[PDB]
This record gives sequence, C-alpha cells and structure tokens, in this order.
Amino acid sequence: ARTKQTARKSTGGKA
Amino acid sequence: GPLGSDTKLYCICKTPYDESKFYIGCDRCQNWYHGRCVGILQSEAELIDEYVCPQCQSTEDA
Repeated sequence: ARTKQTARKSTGGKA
Repeated sequence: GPLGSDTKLYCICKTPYDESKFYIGCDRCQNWYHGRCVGILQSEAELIDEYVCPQCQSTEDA
C-alpha cells in the first residue's frame, strides 16, 4: 500500500 | 470572505502534515491520514503494505 511514514530518527545501517 | 482556491488536507481529521503524525495512503483514495485519524493501530504504519483509506475503502465495502 501507499503507507506514508517517517524514519528521521534512524540514520542508515550498513546492514 | 473572498475565496482563492478550494483545497483540502491529509487526515480526514482536518490536520496538515506533522512529522509527529504518521500516515497511510488511501490505496484507492490516494490520500493520507494519521493511523488513528481513521482509528487504526500505531505500528499499522510499518506492519502495513495493503492499507486503504476508509474514505476510499468505503466503496470497496469488502
């Protein structure tokens, strides 16, 4: 579906 | 008073985007509301990938 969420708290895990 | 253009917002709950509000896009309506804005679960935003809006889904009526 067109879920519209955010994840600003997360940075970016290499794995 | 004088009107410019007729526009609307996300949640059927009359509320603009707020990075404090998480949405789900009407699969059939193509718009967003806060999960609870439509009385849905919180994680429903993540554990979801087939969610539809209640404004649009109403037509689907299962």
